[PDB]
Amino acid sequence: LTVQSERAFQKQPHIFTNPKAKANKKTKRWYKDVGLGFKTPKAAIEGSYIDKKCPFAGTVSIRGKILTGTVVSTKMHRTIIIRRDYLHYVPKYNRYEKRHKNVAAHVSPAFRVEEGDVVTVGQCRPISKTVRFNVLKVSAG
Amino acid sequence: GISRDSRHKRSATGAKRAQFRKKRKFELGRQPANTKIGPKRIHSVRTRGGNQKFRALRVETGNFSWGSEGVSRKTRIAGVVYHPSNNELVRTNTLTKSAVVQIDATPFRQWYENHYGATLGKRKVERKLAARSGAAAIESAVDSQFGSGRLYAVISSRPGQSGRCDGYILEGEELAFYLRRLTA
Amino acid sequence: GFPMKQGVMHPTRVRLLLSKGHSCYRPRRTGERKRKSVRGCIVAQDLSVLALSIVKQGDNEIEGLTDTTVPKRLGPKRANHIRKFFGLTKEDDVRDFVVRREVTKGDKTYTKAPKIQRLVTPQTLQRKRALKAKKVKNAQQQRDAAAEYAQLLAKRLHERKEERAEI
Amino acid sequence: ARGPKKHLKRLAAPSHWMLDKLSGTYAPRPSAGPHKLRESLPLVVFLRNRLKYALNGREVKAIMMQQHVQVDGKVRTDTTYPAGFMDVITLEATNEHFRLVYDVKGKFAVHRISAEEAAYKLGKVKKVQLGKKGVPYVVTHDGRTIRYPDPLIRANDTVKIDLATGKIDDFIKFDTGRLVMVTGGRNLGRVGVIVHREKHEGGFDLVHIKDALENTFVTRLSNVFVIGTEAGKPWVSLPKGKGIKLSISEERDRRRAQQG
RNA sequence: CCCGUCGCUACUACCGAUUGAAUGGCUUAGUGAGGCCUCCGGAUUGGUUUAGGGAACCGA
RNA sequence: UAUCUGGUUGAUCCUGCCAGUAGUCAUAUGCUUGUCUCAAAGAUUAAGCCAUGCAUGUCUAAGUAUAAGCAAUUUAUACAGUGAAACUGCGAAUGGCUCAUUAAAUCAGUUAUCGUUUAUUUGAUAGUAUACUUGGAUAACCGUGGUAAUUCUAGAGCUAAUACAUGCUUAAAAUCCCGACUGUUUGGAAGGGAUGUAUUUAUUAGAUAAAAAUUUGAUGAUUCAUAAUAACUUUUCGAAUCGCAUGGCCUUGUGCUGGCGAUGGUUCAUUCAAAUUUCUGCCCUAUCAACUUUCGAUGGUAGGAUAGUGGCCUACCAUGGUUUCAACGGGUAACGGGGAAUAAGGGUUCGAUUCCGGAGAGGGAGCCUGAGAAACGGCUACC
RNA sequence: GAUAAGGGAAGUCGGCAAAAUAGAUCCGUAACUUCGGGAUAAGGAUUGGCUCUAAGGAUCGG
Ligand SMILES: [Mg+2]
Ligand SMILES: [Mg+2]
Ligand SMILES: [Mg+2]
Ligand SMILES: [Mg+2]
Ligand SMILES: [Mg+2]
Ligand SMILES: [Mg+2]
Ligand SMILES: [Mg+2]
Ligand SMILES: [Mg+2]
Ligand SMILES: [Mg+2]
Ligand SMILES: [Mg+2]
Ligand SMILES: [Mg+2]
Ligand SMILES: [Mg+2]
Ligand SMILES: [Mg+2]
Ligand SMILES: [Mg+2]
Ligand SMILES: [Mg+2]
Ligand SMILES: [Mg+2]
Ligand SMILES: [Mg+2]
Ligand SMILES: [Mg+2]
Ligand SMILES: [Mg+2]
Ligand SMILES: [Mg+2]
Ligand SMILES: [Mg+2]
Repeated sequence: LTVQSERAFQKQPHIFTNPKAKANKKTKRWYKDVGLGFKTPKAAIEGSYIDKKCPFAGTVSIRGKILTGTVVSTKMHRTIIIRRDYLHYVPKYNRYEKRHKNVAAHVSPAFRVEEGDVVTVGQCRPISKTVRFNVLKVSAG
Repeated sequence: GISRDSRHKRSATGAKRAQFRKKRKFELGRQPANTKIGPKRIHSVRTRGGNQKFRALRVETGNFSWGSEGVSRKTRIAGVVYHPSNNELVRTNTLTKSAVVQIDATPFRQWYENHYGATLGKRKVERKLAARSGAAAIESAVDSQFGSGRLYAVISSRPGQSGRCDGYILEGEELAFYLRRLTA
Repeated sequence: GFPMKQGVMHPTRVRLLLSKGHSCYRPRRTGERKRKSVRGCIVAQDLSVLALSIVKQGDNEIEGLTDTTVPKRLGPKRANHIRKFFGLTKEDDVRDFVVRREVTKGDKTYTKAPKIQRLVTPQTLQRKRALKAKKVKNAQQQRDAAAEYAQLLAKRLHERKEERAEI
Repeated sequence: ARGPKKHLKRLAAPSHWMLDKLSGTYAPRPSAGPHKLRESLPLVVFLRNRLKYALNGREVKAIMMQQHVQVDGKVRTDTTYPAGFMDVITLEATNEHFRLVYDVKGKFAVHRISAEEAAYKLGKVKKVQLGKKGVPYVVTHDGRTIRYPDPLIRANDTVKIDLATGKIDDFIKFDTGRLVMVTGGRNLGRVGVIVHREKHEGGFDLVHIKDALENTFVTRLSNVFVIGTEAGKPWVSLPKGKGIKLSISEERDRRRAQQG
């Protein structure tokens, strides 16, 4: 896995590394905290990946609803699907029935998720036809 | 009319959606500028809210910046040598964003020689130059190009949106990257 | 009865999408465009009438066309137009050279004259002075409100200077 | 639908106006102005349903076209001008000054004040940020933008505006113990002091307020308007009832004793 | 008490040659009005305006 | 009122239905009909077709008046009162009707825009590096008209603008670049350019864990606000406008200054809005079990387009996405909801229709103007 | 042995004779059925020249 794997050069926007500088030849990296008491993974501070839709190094912002669910598919590139289980109340029978909804969320390379983990995802702006949420926390399962 | 609505698509489950309403004016699109190189021709577009956009259909020059020294000059664009999106854009020399072009090197060589005193390609003024000396050694792979008189640059402005074709000169590993991509 | 339109090179009729500024059409509401049939610019045998303008006068007088003349109904109204048409330099007073057409209502007659536009008057100069005085006074009110805030900031900053030293 | 609405159905008008059902099909739609539509009071409603100076909309227009009504020290001729909370209405022909303050029952009280208090008003700072040419400014709740504020002012504070120069007379910092009136929800019109602010980041901060009768209620931070530096020291006169909410049994007993 | 052929009357649905018929939705393929963008074009119509008959070049 | 009664038998007790009984903001119809208040009403079948008339126009002291319009002589020989018609501005995108389409669609409650546009209203905001005030058109009008016919308009002669296109008037410094000369240890300098605001790039501030060997805002969070540098621009606008009053200064003037108002103008904020948007919730059907992905289906990179996010579209590349927790398909005598009828409790049925949202104006589709329309009492094309 | 305006079996016992279709690649393919077929069903699109690009192998060298 390499960062410059596309026909275009991959880089963080407006982050300029001046070649006429001192001997500290370390590529300047930009990052941000998403807020809401969520910790920035050190794979973002020390990593090299470029992801414009990542919450920490990209331009997306986390705002709205925070959801939790179970990862059921990692077969897409940089995108996962989580499964949310809930109980629906049926007043006539004074009982419940199990229901579920699938919500698609984007996962940045700063996280590594496999099928079976329980993740917490935060809402972001629409970044695809079906993806509007972005992973904020991972719990191993 | 060209429409950007997502209603005409089928849903994530694959179901075709029935026709909900007639096309609305607040979701229109227009046609691409497909900017070429030729005598300057820009047409304005009246957009929502009464604002204005500028379609650059053909331009010759643009303002390109040499980032390390922080100086920008307006220079002609010779042609498009590489485009990460579509090779038909390289073949027809269509100016879009992120297009790799060759620009005239004279304004930058002239600034360099007046500012540092060295050449490229390979009392007070003299004191100012002696102070500025030492920082005048630039990378070999960028310096060699001035001999050919043409610098590699990438367009940063959006010509179909502002009518301008502006950009910056390639340097560092980005420059090494597109040289390797171009030569193959 | 369909009129002739300049630039349509046909002796026949064509249908064009006419808009504002085109001849042979008057839009009823703003932005309205109508598809109308119009006659070409090429003279043919299908004309019921042809309009002609005399460029060079001929030999014989025309009965009601070349012997008489009709005066223009209205005189000039803009001030610079009065100056250009006939009569005065920029230092002259245009006010007493305007042509007035007198109307006869039975026995008593009075004159009517146009209201001069772009005429420099003491009210006009007073408004120009008022605009520039207001602009200068405003600029001073803004730059001394800014100076007052700079005093407020310098006082607060000095207090924070002693606050850090104390703590 | 294709553009902004210009009518307001009578049934869809805000309920705190107390309009009757059967006088007609429509209600006065407040114009665009300093206050939001649902939280405003048009001058036709103020002058006709509350003060009963005008008998109908033609007469309220006749009243206002004679230049009598001033809002915040400026003459207004818009009959549907959206007058709102804490606004000062001056009618110098009758030499009367009113303030629009919510009473504890949820409606806009007609609270008349003297001209000296009618010479100013308070506005809650919604945001402070820097304008063009690097000039900081504060936007209050009635949409006013006042530049060069006291550098100590932050959001949710309340300022006292000179109202003739548009400058700031003085301010109240948002902190524990400040007197507050609630400007939204079902506790509308109540007055008390802040006891505890519970913050919810990315969400809504909630404020716990203790009444003068030692009643405690919770409300959103967006509905809180600071009106005084401590208990019993408001910067404006409170309407009759002093913003104390009584239960229906106490109100019934008080009304029985007062009228008999 | 009672069951079933067969016989008579009426009604209902079913099957049924007609490659039956009609209406509406979706759609392959072909043709394709019209608008919009673009490309030239340059009816005529003003002079950056210059000119001792007026020959250039600017705009719409 | 938490209720029952008749009917299978020679008689009995049951299962079980038929029938009886009461209501209906539930429709029709029959008979009858004195009074008062309140009051629904072409929804059902045909979102089928329409004769005829009306439903969207608008002027104040304050844009344009030589009506050959009326009126009086009056502070007036520039006009001044009143006032048709037109040009300019604004509205006509609101309202009213209907419910055909539409089954995760609309809608309801709940979110977001740090993902955008925003006429108007309300606040702020502009000294910027021929001037006593710039141009040439045009309407109404007059008189020559063509067509049977329309809210058809053409030649010719005038003439106006807050219409159109251009253009000055001005603070004090200070800062930056080039730089002849000069000092000559790196300083001093004559002379040239540039500063407001918009646009587009590139690069920098935009800090904030507690002692030893000078400033710096907000947010939960930003590449935010804001500032600076280098340039850039078929150069945005920094009032060539209109009404009432006429004040102040005297080194003998149409001098210099100035009071209350209209309208406009750049940006920011606000409001009225708009557009997308999170979560959860829709009736029947398996005699619908697999659906989506040629030719966008799911995602990535780059671009284009948009006011902006986004397969919205394009190029390249992967093979993904939904589903027995009922996907997909089909039906709906389905506009959704607030609600209505009946109801001990639990429920069943209805909701085209006074309020909210959405959609449509015979069916599609495409557009002009405008802040706002894919508008139909606007246009273009087809049926 | 060819061609033919407009019509297209009205000719004739009868479409006799002629015409039309035709190779290849890709898509799509009904009733019925002895489940093997029907099937090249039916019905559509493409095809030249030139300049390129990619894929598909062998023998030596550890
Ligand atoms: Mg049958
Ligand atoms: Mg019954
Ligand atoms: Mg009907
Ligand atoms: Mg409506
Ligand atoms: Mg009605
Ligand atoms: Mg993109
Ligand atoms: Mg409904
Ligand atoms: Mg119906
Ligand atoms: Mg409705
Ligand atoms: Mg339409
Ligand atoms: Mg033939
Ligand atoms: Mg033939
Ligand atoms: Mg045939
Ligand atoms: Mg025959
Ligand atoms: Mg025969
Ligand atoms: Mg025969
Ligand atoms: Mg035979
Ligand atoms: Mg044969
Ligand atoms: Mg067969
Ligand atoms: Mg075949
Ligand atoms: Mg070919």
